[PDB]
Amino acid sequence: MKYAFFLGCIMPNRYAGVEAATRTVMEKLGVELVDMTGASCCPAPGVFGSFDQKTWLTLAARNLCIAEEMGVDIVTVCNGCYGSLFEAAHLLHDNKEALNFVNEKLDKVGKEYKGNVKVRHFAELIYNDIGVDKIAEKVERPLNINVGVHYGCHFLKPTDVKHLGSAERPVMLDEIVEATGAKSVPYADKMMCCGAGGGVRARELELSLDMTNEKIENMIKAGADCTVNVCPFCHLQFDRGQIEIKEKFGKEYNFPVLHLSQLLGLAMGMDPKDLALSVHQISVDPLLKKI
Amino acid sequence: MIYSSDLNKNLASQIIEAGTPIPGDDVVSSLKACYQCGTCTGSCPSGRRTSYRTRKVIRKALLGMDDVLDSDDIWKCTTCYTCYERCPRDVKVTEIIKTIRNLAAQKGNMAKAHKMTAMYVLKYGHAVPANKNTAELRKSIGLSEKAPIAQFSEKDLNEMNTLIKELGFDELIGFDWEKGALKE
Amino acid sequence: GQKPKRIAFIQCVGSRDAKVGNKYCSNVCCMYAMKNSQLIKEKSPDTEIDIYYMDIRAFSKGYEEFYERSAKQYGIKFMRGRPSQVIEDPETGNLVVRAEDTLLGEILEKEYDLVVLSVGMVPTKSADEVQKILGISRTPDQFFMEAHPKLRPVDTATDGVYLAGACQGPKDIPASVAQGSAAASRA
Amino acid sequence: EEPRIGVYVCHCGVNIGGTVDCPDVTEFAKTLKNVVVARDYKYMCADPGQEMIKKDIKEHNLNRVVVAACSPRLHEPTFRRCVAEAGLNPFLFEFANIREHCSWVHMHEKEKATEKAKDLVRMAVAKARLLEPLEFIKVGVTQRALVIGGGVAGIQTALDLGDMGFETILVEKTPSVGGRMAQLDKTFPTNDCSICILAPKMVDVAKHPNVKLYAYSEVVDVQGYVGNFKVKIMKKARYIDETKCTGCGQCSEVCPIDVPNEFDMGIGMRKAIYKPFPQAVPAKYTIDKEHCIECGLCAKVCGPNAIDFDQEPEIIEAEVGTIICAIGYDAFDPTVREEYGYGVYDNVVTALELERMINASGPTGGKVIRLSDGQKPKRIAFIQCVGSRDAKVGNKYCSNVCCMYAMKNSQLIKEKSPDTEIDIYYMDIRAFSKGYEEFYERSAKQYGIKFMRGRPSQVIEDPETGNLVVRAEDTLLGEILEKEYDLVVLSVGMVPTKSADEVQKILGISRTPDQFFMEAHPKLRPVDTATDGVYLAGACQGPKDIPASVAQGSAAASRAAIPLAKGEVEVEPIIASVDAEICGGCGVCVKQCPYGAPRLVEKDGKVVAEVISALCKGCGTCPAGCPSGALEQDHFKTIQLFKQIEGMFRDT
Amino acid sequence: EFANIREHCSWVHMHEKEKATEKAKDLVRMAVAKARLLEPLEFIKVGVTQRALVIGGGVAGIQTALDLGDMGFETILVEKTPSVGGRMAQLDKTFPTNDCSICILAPKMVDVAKHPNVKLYAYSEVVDVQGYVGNFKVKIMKKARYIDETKCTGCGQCSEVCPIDVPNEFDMGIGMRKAIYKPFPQA
Amino acid sequence: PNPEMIAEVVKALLEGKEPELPKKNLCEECARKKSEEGVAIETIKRNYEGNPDPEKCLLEQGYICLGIATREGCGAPCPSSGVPCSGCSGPTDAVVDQGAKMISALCSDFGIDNDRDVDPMILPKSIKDKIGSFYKFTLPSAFVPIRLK
Amino acid sequence: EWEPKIIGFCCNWCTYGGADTAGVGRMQYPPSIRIIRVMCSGRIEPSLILKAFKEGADGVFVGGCHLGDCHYDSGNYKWQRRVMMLYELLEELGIEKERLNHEWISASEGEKFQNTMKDFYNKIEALGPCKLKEELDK
Ligand SMILES: Cc1cc2nc3c(=O)[nH]c(=O)nc-3n(C[C@H](O)[C@H](O)[C@H](O)COP(=O)(O)OP(=O)(O)OC[C@H]3O[C@@H](n4cnc5c(N)ncnc54)[C@H](O)[C@@H]3O)c2cc1C
Ligand SMILES: Cc1cc2nc3c(=O)[nH]c(=O)nc-3n(C[C@H](O)[C@H](O)[C@H](O)COP(=O)(O)OP(=O)(O)OC[C@H]3O[C@@H](n4cnc5c(N)ncnc54)[C@H](O)[C@@H]3O)c2cc1C
Ligand code: SF4
Ligand code: SF4
Ligand code: SF4
Ligand code: SF4
Ligand code: SF4
Ligand code: SF4
Ligand code: SF4
Ligand code: SF4
Ligand code: SF4
Ligand code: SF4
Ligand code: SF4
Ligand code: SF4
Ligand code: FES
Ligand SMILES: [Fe+3]
Repeated sequence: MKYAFFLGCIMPNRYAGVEAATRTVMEKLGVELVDMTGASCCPAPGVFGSFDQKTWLTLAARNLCIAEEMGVDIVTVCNGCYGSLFEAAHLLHDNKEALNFVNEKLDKVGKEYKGNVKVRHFAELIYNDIGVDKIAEKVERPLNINVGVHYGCHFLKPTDVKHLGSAERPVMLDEIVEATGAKSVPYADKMMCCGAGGGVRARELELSLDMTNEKIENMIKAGADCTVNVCPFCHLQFDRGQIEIKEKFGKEYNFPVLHLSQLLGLAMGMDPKDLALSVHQISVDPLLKKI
Repeated sequence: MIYSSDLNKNLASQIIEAGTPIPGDDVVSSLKACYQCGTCTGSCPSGRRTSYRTRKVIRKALLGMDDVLDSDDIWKCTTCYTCYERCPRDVKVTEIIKTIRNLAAQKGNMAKAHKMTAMYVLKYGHAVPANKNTAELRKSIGLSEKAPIAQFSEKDLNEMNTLIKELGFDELIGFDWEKGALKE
Repeated sequence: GQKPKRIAFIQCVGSRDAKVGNKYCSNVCCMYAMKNSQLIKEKSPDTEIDIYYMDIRAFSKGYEEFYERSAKQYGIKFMRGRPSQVIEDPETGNLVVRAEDTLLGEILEKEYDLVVLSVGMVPTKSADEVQKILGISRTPDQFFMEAHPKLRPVDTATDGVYLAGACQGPKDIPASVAQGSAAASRA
Repeated sequence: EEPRIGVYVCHCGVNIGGTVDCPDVTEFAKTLKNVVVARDYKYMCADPGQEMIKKDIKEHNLNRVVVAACSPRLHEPTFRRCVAEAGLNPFLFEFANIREHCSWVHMHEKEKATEKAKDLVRMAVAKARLLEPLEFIKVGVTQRALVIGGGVAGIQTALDLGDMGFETILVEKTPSVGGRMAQLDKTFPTNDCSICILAPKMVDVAKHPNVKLYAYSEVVDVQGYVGNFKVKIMKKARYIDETKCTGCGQCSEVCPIDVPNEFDMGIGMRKAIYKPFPQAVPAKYTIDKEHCIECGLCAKVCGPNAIDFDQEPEIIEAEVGTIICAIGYDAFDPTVREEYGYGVYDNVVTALELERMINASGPTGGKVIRLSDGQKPKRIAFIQCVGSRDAKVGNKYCSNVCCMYAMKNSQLIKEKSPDTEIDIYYMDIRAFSKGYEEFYERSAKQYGIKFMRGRPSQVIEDPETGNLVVRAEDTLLGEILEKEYDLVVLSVGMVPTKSADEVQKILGISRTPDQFFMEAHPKLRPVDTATDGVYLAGACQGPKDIPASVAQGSAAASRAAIPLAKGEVEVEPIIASVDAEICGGCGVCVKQCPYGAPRLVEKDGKVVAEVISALCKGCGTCPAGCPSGALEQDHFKTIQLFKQIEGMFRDT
Repeated sequence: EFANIREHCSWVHMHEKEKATEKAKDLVRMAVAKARLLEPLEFIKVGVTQRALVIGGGVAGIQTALDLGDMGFETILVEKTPSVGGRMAQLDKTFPTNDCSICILAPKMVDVAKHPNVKLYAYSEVVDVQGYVGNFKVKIMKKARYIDETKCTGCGQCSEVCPIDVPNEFDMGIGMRKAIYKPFPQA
Repeated sequence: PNPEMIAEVVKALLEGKEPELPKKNLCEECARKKSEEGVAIETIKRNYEGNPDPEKCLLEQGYICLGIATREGCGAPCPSSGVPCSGCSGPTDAVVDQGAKMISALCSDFGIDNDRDVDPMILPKSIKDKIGSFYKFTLPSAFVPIRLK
Repeated sequence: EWEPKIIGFCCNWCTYGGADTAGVGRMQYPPSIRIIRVMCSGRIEPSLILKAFKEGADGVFVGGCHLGDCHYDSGNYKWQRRVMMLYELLEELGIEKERLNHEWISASEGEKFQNTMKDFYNKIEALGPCKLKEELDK
């Protein structure tokens, strides 16, 4: 499998350990990740989609064009970037008026989207094209710990275009984390939002933290040792938000946060130093002792 | 007391035009199918800790209450798509909120942090750009010091600046190219 | 003699109202109000139409679909709130509808060029004479009384005397046509 | 004879005239060959317009009339009668749709719509010239009716027809008649027992001298046409001798195998040998061979020696003139609305399950109890519009009865347990008929039933207690509610019955967008179907209550009695026929007809095809497939259609 | 002998069970008391005149007479106003199909007017009904139009001269007709 | 045209009589046996595929035989000789476009015994030369008598 | 300066009703098409479509009942086998496959008809005029 690896913003420029973790994990599964040179912000639909829809799609198509020129499909480890580029691609295929508008703008930079790009979220790529069986075959260090699985919202929703099954009762991530020897603990309002999306983290911080706190409390009550997400935005909200909850409300949890690639990396015997858990706001050391 | 003079009758149509052709005429015209059932509000995680009521946004849009564009409430939606998934009338709620926010942005109702985010993508092609600590972390992790992204590619940064100017996004956020910063 | 640019339909006028003695639903008013709103929009798309209602009763085949259509296709607006009063501007002839938008918990005072009252159904004036000639009874709604609401919907307690249509109770055309056919079978 | 045509252009007030330049179309019409008269008029279907054609037919000795106006689907019969009254054969008349198909869809392109109208008139005139005079076919009507479905609707049709003196056959799928009404405890708005109205009717129908009831039977084949249907009924094996059976049920006490009772919606347990419900008609027992172990214990207690395991199903051949479809409906399955948790949470039930729970003769002995612990619920929530008015499940229609049965069962629960708190989560309360609004007023003022305007978002079960929480917005307060309940009732909508697919294929009827059967015309032919001699009655035609279903049953009996009373009906002659001088018997046409009308035969020593006129419905498939051109559908001949195609571009 | 203990007892004494039970006992005793002296009576078999009477010429009445006439039964249709059609004839279009009301009703009005088994009496009223099921004797008053029915062309040139303006009932009091008139064009 | 037909036509004209051509299609003259139940085509074969039965109609055997859409008079020498009719006599008087009617007939009966489920793409995928299969002798008289370039 | 000439063939039970419903609903669509009414789409055969191109059709449209909903049970199944061969025959004759359009539209589906007419008109307008009649008139 050959895929243009879209990086986004937060993973390559903040939680870089997620990038390193993905590169090796995907190489171990037999996926050739080729550099999508010059790729920009997806752009984040929370700000751009909310500010100007035409700007969101045009810039997203510009990124889609990079992979199209490369003659390959895209893979991403961020729900935000997945949602942004996937919804953009679907719209350019289903809506000709939108495609015509965008290509009239892309002509000014010498580009033209032709609809051959498929956008994939690495978790569903692992689930539908590689297989969960392959994850277990590569497990060097079984992670026998409880995980509070956070699917995020832009992963399976909107279902009408994603077609990744149920958004109410999914198994996809649970089966992928359980393949590392872990246990996906069932918790209250599991499919609820972390609170960071749609520009809420930036404009309405306390409101975002209230939702994140509810999710952490529910996971801790379910007996989770940590939380696993598939979204650098969810990652930042759960990680950096725990400091904010402490600084504002006064509630402390020290609940380890991991991105699925980091969890799969540990499982595949990677050095925790290479996963960059040190740059996390909440120490992952308590979880590292449990594994 | 809401009088006809306090209402903007064309607000629904105005939201639809802002959504044509992206996300689409059929998508945003779906607000006209709303029968005020409340399923969207009941499904809203944000609505459980605030005064935000998803159904009222759509009601205000149909009634013509312009203040919805000046409201902080429309900005409390996280785009979780739950309402979008459960609406029995096929209203594309999440997309309508985003399109209403477009009209809000045009009126000047944009948070400074959001404009900053937009300015970072305009200036460095990225919402969360690389700093000195990024280079040092990436180096110690075994990754290329600078990711193969638009931030370090002038060709790509210039391409984006051309599209941004053509889309008028720079004027929308109030960015001055000469000064290299935002206004107000 | 001028064409109205703004129109308000007031639902349940003379129905579901104890003050006028009609505590029943007239069955067809929600539908004909939405229908005529569509016809006005086809003839004049720029016309703004608001329907003041309590419940939209689009209960039969294609009715809910017709209701969905009025709003999505024709842009007919609906306000859930039974109006309190209508006030005329003696200078223009324009009317103001006072009502609470119950779905917002706020009072509206919108101006209109024409107000349409969705009047209910009542027995025809001659019903009194026809009752005395046939020897049939009336139900609380003043319409003619059927032998049994379910065991015999078109028969009357008077043998050889049957009913068909709106004289038996408020109903639409197909329901009336069905009763006409039913009465023919029973008779 | 040379065509003499009269072209009439309608303005339809301004519906046509406002977009199409009708006077200009009329002028253009006169430039076409054979057009002797051409006139434009405000309303052609009005008395003046019809008299104008009738007068011109006589005064200008016309033999073809073309009406350029609305759709033949609306006024073809009107103009057919109009010309026939003047002596012109109705099949020498041709309709040109310049309203629905032109003026109403090209309002902002008047010039092009006028040009299009001219071409449509020319296309019509082109076909008109080659039209031929045709005569309707007269067929006899077998004095017998067939009612499929033994619910309140079908029973009503069978009773009225039998009371009129017509031999009627009533086929019922399950072992007893009564339908879903039999499953209800009480019925709104009178709060009568379902049995009050239904049982006497079941009794009457079973012993009616003009009605032959075939319970536990299914129609497996229907062939023929109006007045001449040949039907096959499969009398399924009960494995008990009905004439010998007493219906005492000593056998039910002895049977050791337990089967979930379908009548109780899986909330009851029946035996292999059973009677659907205590008031079942025929009051006879049935053996489910799918679960019977053949121990023969039931046979030891049966006095009349009725049990016979060697019973074989009997195929009955019957001839009927008319058929009434009254197969009813099925309750929507709410498992799909995953947020409400039906099939996951024990205390979430459908209203039909509740009916069986609240019915005295039900599995719980008329006691409303939680299926998780058997305890009576102190707090109940009804969720309206479940499986209706919802695009996500594909049911964008109102199921009509859910608002009323929810309020009725709430009244019933309050009478049995006044301390029970009941909340109804709704969008619109549809209490639209006689005494309904009054029933709604009563539920709140007399019984204290509460109403919440808010379609719930989700139901959440407490795994430890089994209690449910309903998440919904009280839209009348602009606040989110999260009330706890002991039992949640889902007011499930109506969907077509499972067998509807099999019945549709057997009768050759269509379905409306809601998947229920399609009536000929909503407003004027509410119980007829486009298929002559086939009618509908009850819920299979669309969601409705008992008052309406009984009325439809009576209506269907009237409509179905018209051909029977006349004893003769006519059929359209737009049928296929073979030109024997051209047919060389290639055999391509035979298998194309789904009614088997085209058949190969020996004529004057050679093989040629011959259509059995009565079996042809007039589709035009086999003439279209005929490679010799010997087969033609009158009124849609290849040459007639060829000229129509030429007409769009030039005059023929 | 019937003893009514539901509508007359259990349904009206729900909160007084002991007294309802006592009342039911007395009603049973009252019935038993009359039952003892009841006598066997022979139901009177009476013939049925093969003719039906439909009062009201709207879509419901028209449907009943058409079905009955189509079944071969002599039917009489009495209509109060000068024309059949009812309120449906006053409508413009009909929901949920938005069909033209008169455009689909006129063919049925025509069918009824020329039906070989239906005798239409327009501008007439039933003034007396005597008898019982199967043997009704009915009196129909064929109101005077004051215009020769047979010599009436229906052109409408005598109305111009009339100096008396009467509000048109068909137009709900908006329009103005003359003493000499016609209800509607498709009448 | 057969020599006898030429003589018949010329003779009639010399006598002053109007010449009349045969009207039926070829199966009348063909000596091959047809199924009483009607024609049903399961598969389509090119003339070299398989070994054809000498008694059964070649069209029911899967070969594109134009006899069904071809005027009689020749005596059907081709099917009698073991090869399908190529439609050399042209269409009957009631058929303008022979090829179009032949395609209609062929598509109609293809998989008629499995009418509702048969794949409608088997036939176009199987016939690799449609014009040459249905317009050998009549392309110029067809509704579309040329190929657009 | 040029407007497509499109001919249509619609069955009386569904598409003809679908087309009427678009009109009842005032669903505007381009005025290129001219519809011919047949009782069933099963009546439609190759010669009717080829005759239309001969006459100068830029586009040919055919509308019948949804597969399984034919008023005559299986008339449309025959037409479906006929149209698939016809698409390929047209390519062999140099006529773009796109110039032929067949759809399944029920009587209630007025919006689908409106959109099918809109989409087909745009398709043919983009292809330009079919130059068959001009080639034959030489
Ligand atoms: C929970 C609930 C509560 C309700 N409460 C009320 C109420 O209080 N009052 C009210 O008026 N209405 C009520 N209704 C509506 C009411 O159920 C219907 O109006 C009524 O059952 C209509 O009867 P039917 O004859 O039309 O169809 P059905 O009752 O469904 O009867 C259909 C009959 O046909 C038979 N059948 C099916 N397929 C075949 C076949 N292939 N061959 C032969 N026979 C076949 C069936 O076995 C059945 O006997 C309620 C509905 C529900 C779901
Ligand atoms: C504003 C409005 C809009 C509506 N729109 C629609 C719609 O869009 N679609 C729809 O389906 N339904 C509609 N309805 C309902 C519809 O009007 C009725 O269903 C219909 O009129 C009922 O027909 P009917 O024959 O039962 O009664 P009517 O139509 O009123 O006919 C009764 C007839 O009997 C005659 N008559 C009266 N008294 C006597 C007497 N003593 N002797 C002899 N004859 C007598 C009358 O003159 C009249 O001709 C509407 C109703 C209203 C008020
Ligand atoms: S869920 Fe849909 S119909 Fe209901 S209030 Fe929200 S947008 Fe309107
Ligand atoms: S998408 Fe927005 S409005 Fe809708 S439920 Fe989520 S946060 Fe609420
Ligand atoms: S049908 Fe509608 S407007 Fe009429 S009485 Fe009922 S709720 Fe009121
Ligand atoms: S003939 Fe048709 S188009 Fe003309 S007035 Fe009558 S309904 Fe209208
Ligand atoms: S024991 Fe025999 S007679 Fe009695 S109910 Fe059972 S089968 Fe019938
Ligand atoms: S033989 Fe069959 S019916 Fe009789 S008791 Fe046994 S299982 Fe039951
Ligand atoms: S009758 Fe009531 S509960 Fe049922 S679908 Fe209609 S609005 Fe909903
Ligand atoms: S398809 Fe035509 S030529 Fe062949 S047998 Fe039938 S009628 Fe005769
Ligand atoms: S035209 Fe249709 S219904 Fe008539 S015989 Fe041929 S295939 Fe059968
Ligand atoms: S002038 Fe008046 S009264 Fe005389 S025939 Fe004409 S309409 Fe009748
Ligand atoms: S082989 Fe050809 S000519 Fe002979 S019967 Fe068959 S199709 Fe007809
Ligand atoms: S190819 Fe010619 S000679 Fe041979 S059978 Fe056919 S028409 Fe006759
Ligand atoms: S009737 Fe529409 S396709 Fe056969
Ligand atoms: Fe008309």
